[PDB]
Amino acid sequence: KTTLFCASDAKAYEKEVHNVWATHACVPTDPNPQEMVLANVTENFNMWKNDMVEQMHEDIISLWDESLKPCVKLTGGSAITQACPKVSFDPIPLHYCAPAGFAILKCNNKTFNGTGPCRNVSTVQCTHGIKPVVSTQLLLNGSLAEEEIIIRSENLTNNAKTIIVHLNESVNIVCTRPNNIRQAHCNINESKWNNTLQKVGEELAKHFPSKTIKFEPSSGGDLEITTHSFNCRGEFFYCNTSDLFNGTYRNGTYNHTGRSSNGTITLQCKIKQIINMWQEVGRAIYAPPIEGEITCNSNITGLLLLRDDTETFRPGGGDMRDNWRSELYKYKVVE
Ligand SMILES: CNCc1ccc2c(c1)[C@@H](CC[C@H](O)CO)[C@H](CNC(=N)N)[C@H]2NC(=O)C(=O)Nc1ccc(Cl)c(F)c1
Ligand SMILES: *[C@@H]1O[C@H](CO)[C@@H](O)[C@H](O)[C@H]1NC(C)=O
Ligand SMILES: *[C@@H]1O[C@H](CO)[C@@H](O)[C@H](O)[C@H]1NC(C)=O
Ligand SMILES: *[C@@H]1O[C@H](CO)[C@@H](O)[C@H](O)[C@H]1NC(C)=O
Ligand SMILES: *[C@@H]1O[C@H](CO)[C@@H](O)[C@H](O)[C@H]1NC(C)=O
Ligand SMILES: *[C@@H]1O[C@H](CO)[C@@H](O)[C@H](O)[C@H]1NC(C)=O
Ligand SMILES: *[C@@H]1O[C@H](CO)[C@@H](O)[C@H](O)[C@H]1NC(C)=O
Ligand SMILES: *[C@@H]1O[C@H](CO)[C@@H](O)[C@H](O)[C@H]1NC(C)=O
Repeated sequence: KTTLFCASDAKAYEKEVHNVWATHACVPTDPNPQEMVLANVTENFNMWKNDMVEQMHEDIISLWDESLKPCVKLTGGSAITQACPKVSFDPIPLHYCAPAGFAILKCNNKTFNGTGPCRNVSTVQCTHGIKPVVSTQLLLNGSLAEEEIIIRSENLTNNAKTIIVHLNESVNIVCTRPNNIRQAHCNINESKWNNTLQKVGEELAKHFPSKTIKFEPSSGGDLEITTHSFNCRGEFFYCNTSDLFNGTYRNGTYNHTGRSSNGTITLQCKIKQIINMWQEVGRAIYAPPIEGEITCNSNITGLLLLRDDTETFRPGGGDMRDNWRSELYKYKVVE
C-alpha cells in the first residue's frame, strides 16, 4: 500500500556483497522490537497478491545487479559488457519494515495456508529476517512451519499454479565442487528425504483423496528449472534431481524409486557460466569458477511443485517471487 524499508544486521566492514548492499540500502535493526497481539480482530490475507513480495523482488534484483555483475549480459538485442570480479557471496537476513503511519500485520495461526481469514493477528513494525535465497525446485535456508507441513497454492485445481510445500523439519543438503572444474555433487540423507516425502504425500493426499500420489522429475524447460539451480559462494550450481523427485505414495505409504547409495541420494551438479536470468528474459555470462573447494551446507525448508487415477507432481520454480512468498505469506501492510 506504501513503500517499505529494509533493516539488516549488516557490516559496513564485510566485503560480502549482501552486507555491502544492505549497509547502503537498509537501516539497522531495532534491538528488541515491538509486537502487538490482537486475537479478536481476525483478518484476511492473500499471499499470492502481496505488494511486499514485489517490493522485495525489486530489492533483490537491485542487490544482484550491484553484486553479481556478469561479464556479459544479453537482453533482447543489446549486449552489455562489464567487470565481473569474483566476490564473497553469502545471503544475510533482511527485514521489511512499515514506514511511519503504517504497520505490518502478522498472521499468528500456525497452520495458516496463506489465503483467507486468520484469527490470531499481530501488528509489528518489521517482518522477521528473511534470507533472499535464489533457487529453483527446493527452497533453501527458509523458516520451517511450526506444526504440520502446509501446502500453499493460489488455486490447487489450476495445475498451472505453483504449489509451495512448507516443511516442518529441514532436510540437509550438502553441495560441493571438490578441490573437471565444473563438476560437483550434492548429498541428501535418503532416510530423511524418505520421511519428508512420506508426509508431503500425506498432505497432498488430503487435498487429492482418490488419487495415488507420484513424484517425478521435471519434464522440460530451461536448465535453471529442470534442475535444482542455486548460487553457492558466487558460482551457479545446476543439480540433477531425477533421483530426488522419484517415488510413489500409494495407500498411506511412500516408496522411493530414485536410487540412493549407502543410504545417500547423490545429485550430479554442473557449475555454469551462461545463465538464464531470473530477473528478466535474458542471458548472463560469468567468469570460470574460483579454485578451491566450493561447498554450501543448506537446509531444505520447502519445495516448489507443479501438478500435471493418479496425480503426479514435478519440481518447479523459476519465478523468484514464489521464494519470497514462501516467507512473506503471513504478513500484510495496512493503514
Ligand atoms: C514459474 N513460472 C514459469 C517461469 C519459469 C521460468 C522463468 C520464469 C517463469 C521467468 C520469471 C521472470 C520474473 O517475472 C522476473 O520478474 C524467468 C524468465 N527469465 C528468462 N531468462 N527467460 C524464468 N526463470 C529463470 O530463468 C530462472 O529462474 N533462472 C535462474 C538463474 C539463476 C539461478 Cl541461481 C536460478 F536459481 C534460476
Ligand atoms: C486455503 O484456505 C482457504 C480457507 O482459509 C481455502 O479456501 C483454500 O482453498 C485453501 N487453499 C489450500 C491450497 O489449501
Ligand atoms: C510434520 O507435519 C506432518 C504432516 O503434516 C506430520 O505428519 C508430522 O507429524 C509433523 N512432524 C513434525 C516433526 O513436526
Ligand atoms: C481455480 O481452479 C479452476 C481453474 O482451473 C477454476 O474453477 C477457478 O479458477 C478456481 N476454482 C476454485 C474452486 O477455486
Ligand atoms: C528410506 O531410506 C532408508 C535408507 O536408505 C531405507 O532403508 C528405507 O527403506 C527407505 N524407506 C522407503 C524407501 O520407504
Ligand atoms: C538428469 O539425469 C538423468 C539420468 O542421469 C537424465 O536422463 C536427465 O536428462 C538429466 N536431466 C538434466 C536436466 O540434465
Ligand atoms: C528414478 O531413478 C531411476 C534410476 O535412479 C531411473 O531409471 C528412473 O528413470 C527415475 N524415474 C523417473 C520417473 O525418471
Ligand atoms: C544456507 O546457510 C548456510 C549457513 O548460513 C550457508 O553456509 C549456505 O551456503 C546457505 N545456502 C545457500 C544456498 O545460500
